[PDB]
Amino acid sequence: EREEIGTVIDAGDGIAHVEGLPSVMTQELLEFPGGVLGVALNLDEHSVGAVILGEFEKIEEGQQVKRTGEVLSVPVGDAFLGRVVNPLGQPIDGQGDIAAETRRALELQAPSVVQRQSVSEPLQTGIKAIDAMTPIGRGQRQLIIGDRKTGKTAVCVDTILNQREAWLTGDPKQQVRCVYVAIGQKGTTIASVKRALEEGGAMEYTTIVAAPASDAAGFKWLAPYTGSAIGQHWMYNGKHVLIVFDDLSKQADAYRAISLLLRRPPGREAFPGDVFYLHSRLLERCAKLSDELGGGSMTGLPIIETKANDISAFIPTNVISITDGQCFLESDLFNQGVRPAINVGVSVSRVGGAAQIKAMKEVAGSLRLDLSQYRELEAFAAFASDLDAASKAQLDRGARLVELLKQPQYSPLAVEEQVVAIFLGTQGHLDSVPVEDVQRFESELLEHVKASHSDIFDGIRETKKLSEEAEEKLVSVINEFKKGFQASDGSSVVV
Amino acid sequence: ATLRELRGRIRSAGSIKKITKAQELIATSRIAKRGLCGAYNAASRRRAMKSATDNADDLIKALTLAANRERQAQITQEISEIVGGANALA
Amino acid sequence: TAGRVVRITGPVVDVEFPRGSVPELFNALHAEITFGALAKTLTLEVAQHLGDSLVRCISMQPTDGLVRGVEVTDTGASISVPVGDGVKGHVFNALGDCLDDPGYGKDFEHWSIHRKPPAFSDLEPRTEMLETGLKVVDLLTPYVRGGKIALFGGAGVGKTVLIQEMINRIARNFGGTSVFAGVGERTREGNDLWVELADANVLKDTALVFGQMDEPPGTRMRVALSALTMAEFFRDEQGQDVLLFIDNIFRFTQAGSEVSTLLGRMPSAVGYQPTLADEMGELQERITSTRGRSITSMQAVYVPADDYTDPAPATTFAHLDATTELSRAVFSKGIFPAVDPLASSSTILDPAIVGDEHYRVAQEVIRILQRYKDLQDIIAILGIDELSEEDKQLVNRARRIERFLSQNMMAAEQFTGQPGSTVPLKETIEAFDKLTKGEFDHLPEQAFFLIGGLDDLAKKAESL
Amino acid sequence: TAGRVVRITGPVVDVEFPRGSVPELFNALHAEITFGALAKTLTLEVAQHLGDSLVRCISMQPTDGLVRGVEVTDTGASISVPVGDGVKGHVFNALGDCLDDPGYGKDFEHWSIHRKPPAFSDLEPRTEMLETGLKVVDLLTPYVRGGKIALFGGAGVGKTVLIQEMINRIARNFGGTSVFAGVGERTREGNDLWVELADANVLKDTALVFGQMDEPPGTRMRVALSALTMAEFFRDEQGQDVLLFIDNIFRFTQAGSEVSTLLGRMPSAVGYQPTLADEMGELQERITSTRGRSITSMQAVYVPADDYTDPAPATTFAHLDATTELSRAVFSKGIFPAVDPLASSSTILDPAIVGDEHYRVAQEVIRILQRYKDLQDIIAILGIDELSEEDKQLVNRARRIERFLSQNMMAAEQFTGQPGSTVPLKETIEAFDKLTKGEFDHLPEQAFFLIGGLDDLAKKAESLGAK
Ligand SMILES: Nc1ncnc2c1ncn2[C@@H]1O[C@H](COP(=O)(O)OP(=O)(O)OP(=O)(O)O)[C@@H](O)[C@H]1O
Ligand SMILES: Nc1ncnc2c1ncn2[C@@H]1O[C@H](COP(=O)(O)OP(=O)(O)O)[C@@H](O)[C@H]1O
Ligand SMILES: Nc1ncnc2c1ncn2[C@@H]1O[C@H](COP(=O)(O)OP(=O)(O)O)[C@@H](O)[C@H]1O
Ligand SMILES: [Mg+2]
Ligand SMILES: [Mg+2]
Repeated sequence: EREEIGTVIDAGDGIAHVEGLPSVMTQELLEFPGGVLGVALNLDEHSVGAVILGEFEKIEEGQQVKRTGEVLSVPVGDAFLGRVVNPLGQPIDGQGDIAAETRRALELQAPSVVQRQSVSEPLQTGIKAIDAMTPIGRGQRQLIIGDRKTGKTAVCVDTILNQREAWLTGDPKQQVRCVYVAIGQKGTTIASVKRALEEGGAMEYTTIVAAPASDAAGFKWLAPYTGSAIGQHWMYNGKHVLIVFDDLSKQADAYRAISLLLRRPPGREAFPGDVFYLHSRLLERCAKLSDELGGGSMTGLPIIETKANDISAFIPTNVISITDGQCFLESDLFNQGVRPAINVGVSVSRVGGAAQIKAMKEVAGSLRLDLSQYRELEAFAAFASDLDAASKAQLDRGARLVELLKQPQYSPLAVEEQVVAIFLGTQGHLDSVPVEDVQRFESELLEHVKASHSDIFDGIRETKKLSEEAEEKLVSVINEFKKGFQASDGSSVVV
Repeated sequence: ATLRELRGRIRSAGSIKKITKAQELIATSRIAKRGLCGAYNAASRRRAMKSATDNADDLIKALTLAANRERQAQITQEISEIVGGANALA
Repeated sequence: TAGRVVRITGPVVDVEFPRGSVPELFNALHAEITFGALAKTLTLEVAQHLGDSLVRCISMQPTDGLVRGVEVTDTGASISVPVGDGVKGHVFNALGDCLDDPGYGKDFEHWSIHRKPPAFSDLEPRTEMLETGLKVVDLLTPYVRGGKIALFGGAGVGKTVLIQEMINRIARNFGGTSVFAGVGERTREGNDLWVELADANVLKDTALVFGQMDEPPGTRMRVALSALTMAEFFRDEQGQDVLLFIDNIFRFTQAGSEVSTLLGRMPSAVGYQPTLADEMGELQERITSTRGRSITSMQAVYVPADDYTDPAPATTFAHLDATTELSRAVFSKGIFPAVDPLASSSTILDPAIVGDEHYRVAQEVIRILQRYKDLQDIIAILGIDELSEEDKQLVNRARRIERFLSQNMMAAEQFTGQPGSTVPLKETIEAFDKLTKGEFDHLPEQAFFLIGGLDDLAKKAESL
Repeated sequence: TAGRVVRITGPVVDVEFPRGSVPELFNALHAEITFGALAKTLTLEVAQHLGDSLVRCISMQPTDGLVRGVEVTDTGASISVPVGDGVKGHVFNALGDCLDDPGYGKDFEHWSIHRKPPAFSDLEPRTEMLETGLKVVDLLTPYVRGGKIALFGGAGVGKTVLIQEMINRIARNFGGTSVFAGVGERTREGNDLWVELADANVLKDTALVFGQMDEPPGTRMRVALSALTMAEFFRDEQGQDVLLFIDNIFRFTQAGSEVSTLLGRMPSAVGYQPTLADEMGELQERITSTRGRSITSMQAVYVPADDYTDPAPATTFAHLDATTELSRAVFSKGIFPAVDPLASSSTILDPAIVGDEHYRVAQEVIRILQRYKDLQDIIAILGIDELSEEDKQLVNRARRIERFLSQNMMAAEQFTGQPGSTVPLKETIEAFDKLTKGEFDHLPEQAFFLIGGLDDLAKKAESLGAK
């Protein structure tokens, strides 16, 4: 069809230099023989430097390269829910075609500073530590940062699973569509994540964009943008989207690899001068749109893996600067049994109380100061008799609250359950409960309330407030259940 | 390994400081009402633990300064190696 | 005479011009991306002359969709921003484009963003104090007119309210105006600030210039200069005092580092650009007092790894005249503004500058508050009973002094209906002298919360 | 249509071919060294197309004696190795030549050593415990049958001894095929393993592929691929359970870093090649079980300078189902295996898979050891007596626990003179449950050092005057 053509003049470790294609665009998709795809990144007078997106071993000097006349773009639509695709939108789950509603360019600009509104709706993760201490709102970017094996993926997966009740409501204003972007992960790790999501019925409303460790560096570089484009399609159609990037460290590594292979100047840690731009361009597309644009939103949960907990490393520093708040996970807390291992002392949500419902805002008001005072007093644990009454009470309350914030994996809690649990903690109803029993106590109480006193949960959920009558009923229920509860040491927990 | 050792020392000094400050406050309380008493054998525990807490604070400060010098120096050396390789390949 | 794109490497664009039409360094060039989805007009800024009629430029927008050989037009000038009273109440990007009203201000006078500081002889040889009317700032950490104030503190400490307060006070007390420079501004937070200033009805008093986080490093590098250019017009041409807010100055330094790396320059210590000090000096030396008018700047400063010896904070603090630290502890006590009186500092709190009486009263306040901080741990763990009687007297006096550092702020009228106060410096000095001497220890503690001078103190004491 | 050597720099050779005869990437080419002392046939692997009909290649053997302008022949294919049941019981090099019986396997089916990993839809997560009989492994880093296991550690902390221990406990009674890949490790160790396997009669079921640390970087880069190709044949063609041992996989990465700048690549952070994660990903993702086809793989991962933040081990961590991390600190205390219980991990250590009791006991052990680590600096400065009573009790318990995690291993008898032991998982769980409750607090801590189960503990205690 009278196509503009060039020729491969050299090729090596996933990069091809192609002479010709004078009218090629920056970032334009290129076709190499055998259905091989590349991306034009370096354009100069002599040739075009192109990142090969796969099957680089097929490339040879002298091969004919065609231009597509199109920058990177991906199909988008409702059909991607429940599917696993690669960064080009192609299914990799072996489940047939995906009917695409339309196509989105990967580099469409973020919503402008006048196309937004303030983040004001909770994005409930179901994790008490996060939903109370560092709440996340719809449109927020909350970084999940920590060393390896600190539970970052677990928190993200729990959030996605927590969206299931919202999905079942059927109301697009409550529904949350989930995108999970796996970058550089082992394929069976992605399979395990998908299995966990399937068990909790989350694949109904979840899409997985996968760029496993065996994928070309171009795919790892592009996967977050693909997930973002899929999510943006929904965001601009009035839907609410939660996108997890697991993890952006791997994407930065892939982009650095590409840049070095393209002989672009390196800076600190050998990253190119636009790695911050890489991540900030990605993460500013997570937004809360104004009502003029449909009021949709996309919430970003980027994951960053630190090494030896050095949050001053280059990429953690960048992503911390970019995001609206940080959940710092720590392996020392994890080994102490504090699971999820969030360091509440350094974790922050700049959206804060605007992202909480009123009931949570109330019951969780004193949590931060109580925990800080507990951390200050922990040195005096063994001298509790020598402590004055106020400090002793603060120590005991802090221990109980720390037990309260503990949560088993794969079990997110509804916001009403979280409110009741934190109410137990912060109203002094755990004071008579032994520390080692708190967890069990809480769970049992929540069971009891759900079995015979559902009206409390119904009131909280429908009104988003804890009424005075509801609070009194809850208190009487707590005291009765306390009569019923058997502490592991045999002591009554009554009064 | 220099920076790792310095960070380990910073953690150790911080823990020592916390324990000594707690002990100084406990000694304050006991005054109103072992061998960590300064030159007593050679109130006194309170003064000795206040001294130890101040010494641990000074140690933490010095170790943190050394750690930041090492952190900056490692960034500079890494960049030097990276840019030297790039230049040699120029 | 138009050039053509020859090389494209991310935001770096090489452009060839005919022999005698090469643009000057820092000239703004215009190119077109015509691909429909990404269609835009690129602004390139000439960074180097490569020889043989080539220039290397930094694109101010992403170059995706740019094609080799497309025409490049020289504007004949550097990046130029609209100036005048019309920029107040409007949001601009680093290039002078209006974001809240595209096309607005295109007909205004336009000033190049690259300007020299005042000539050496035109500088004021003597420091001056910027009386804000806020007790804590005026007494303990006086601000320098034409100086630079570092601002510290995480979210939730009243930082935005403090910024609004300074906008209010510069507008209503000095008859001046404000320019906010969001360097590496989060779009969500830029939108929040725009809406909040409109709600506070201070938007009319302030010009907002946003270089957003998701922009290439060039605009984040130049946005501070753009805001500074608007402030310079206000000071030098309209004869007004200007308050220039920069958030975050470290992001200006880091954008400079990114640009320097993109241009192939070898990094200096700790990876920063070799010209780090020169760039910071060129920015900061333009913020001064000249010919009776001044630009005063409050700058958020990020400290990498909390390492004050790091090259970025080390270079920034060479230019800082005062430091205001906002503490979550103070905020949690309801003391607004939540300025940490012990961590905050000022380089002009000296007898030679603020006078002997001011210095003495301030040092007395600092001493009392420091002793109180020392006694805090004993109070918390063993109880106030353990303290000696003199210690209890000091605790009571210090609690009253720290509550009296609180004030009812102009910007606080929109949350609490009550209006704000402006305490003259002499009144603050005498009030805190009496407080240190112990002439109000009998009055209830709550009498000192959120009031102005001594008349308010008496009124609230009687009302209790 | 043959090429000619144009440039020679160490292990990297530029070869010019006639236009239209440039060999495909990863093709194997042959060149002759005729100098009598060093005479040989170099196998070169095509790394890059430099343009102008020039290819940059990596030599598999030392290039000493190679001359510019000599003929280079394109075999038209990648390096390929023999596959089949015949490779069992024999020792090969990275090129597929049989070392113990030269010329053997020439007529076997041959498979290219470059291969795509399994398709994602064919991948099934593996959650099934592989009991070893080692207390620390079975309690805190339970291994996964058909999963990926790695031993991390600095130089000389016991990775190889533990690899041999796992060959002893797992491979000896294995009902399938074993493949051992010596990747850039000591030739003496390879000879020792060969002899030991022959002695145990495990060799008949084992294919050994060696590329030693004294070989050029190309051989150390490709030996792992050769061994993995043999293993892949056993997984996908013969359809039997496969055991794959690699010692040391880091050498692969290291070899790739040794030729990176000679291949013209700008270095990345910490001197590594920019392609570190990608090459590692190709290789590691080939090392996997697929649905119904099991490969239990065990990899020794060298941690440079004991620095676990180093990019090579940091990038390797993402590829494993279970990681036993060996520590210099533990080693120097005399605790063997020198396992760091706090840093090691396993994806099947959760109540659902291992059961509530095992999970609870493991978590309690970890909590006690973490608290002991936190208290060590205080004990060093202020002494133990300044701890609270509960902390003193915890410290005594933790010292006994950390000692009881050590074990006399079968592979260690050459070093201690003590024969090894095996502890059942149920006994391990019960013993550590008793330890965490303080049931053995009255025995001297020296009673818990380098023993097996509770009967060994009782015997050693009586030897020490306790009971
Ligand atoms: N709340 C929890 N309670 C108990 N165990 C948990 C919890 N969250 C996570 N874990 C366990 O901790 C281990 C690490 O979890 P996870 O894989 O999510 O962490 P990560 O930081 O994402 O790790 P990686 O470095 O592999 O990416 C896993 O065994 C997981 O089961
Ligand atoms: N002086 C004050 N009086 C009343 N409310 C205040 C005052 N200062 C701060 N606040 C409240 O505290 C919150 C945090 O203040 P703000 O400056 O917005 O924090 P940040 O700028 O860090 O987001 C605001 O919502 C505001 O209502
Ligand atoms: N279980 C053990 N018991 C006693 N000594 C051991 C044990 N494991 C290792 N060692 C000693 O430490 C040395 C290092 O072992 P090896 O596995 O070769 O190191 P690497 O971790 O480098 O592979 C051994 O040669 C041996 O002397
Ligand atoms: Mg993870
Ligand atoms: Mg070894």
